[PDB]
Amino acid sequence: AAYLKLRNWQWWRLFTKVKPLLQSAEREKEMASMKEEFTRLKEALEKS
Amino acid sequence: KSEARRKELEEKMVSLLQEKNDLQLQVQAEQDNLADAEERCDQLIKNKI
Repeated sequence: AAYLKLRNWQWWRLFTKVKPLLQSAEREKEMASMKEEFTRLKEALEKS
Repeated sequence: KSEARRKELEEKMVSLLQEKNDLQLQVQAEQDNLADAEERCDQLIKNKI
C-alpha cells in the first residue's frame, strides 16, 4: 500500500563504507563475552 | 581446522584393512606357489639321484 513510497528510503546505506577502517566494533558485547570466549577456545583446541 | 584430519584417518585405515586381507591372501598363495615349486624341486633332486 506504500510501495509507491518504498524504494524511497530514509536510513539506507550511510553506516558502512568507512566501516572497514575502524576498530572498536561490536566489542562491548565482545569484552565480557570475549573473556569467556578466550578460555573456551583454548580448552576445545586442546582435546583435539 | 583440527576436526577434518581426524575423521578421515579413521576411514582410510578401513581401506588399508581391505588391502591387509588381500596381502595375506597373496602371502597364502605365494607360500602355496613356493611349496608347489619345492615339491617339484624335491622330486627333481631325488629323481636326479
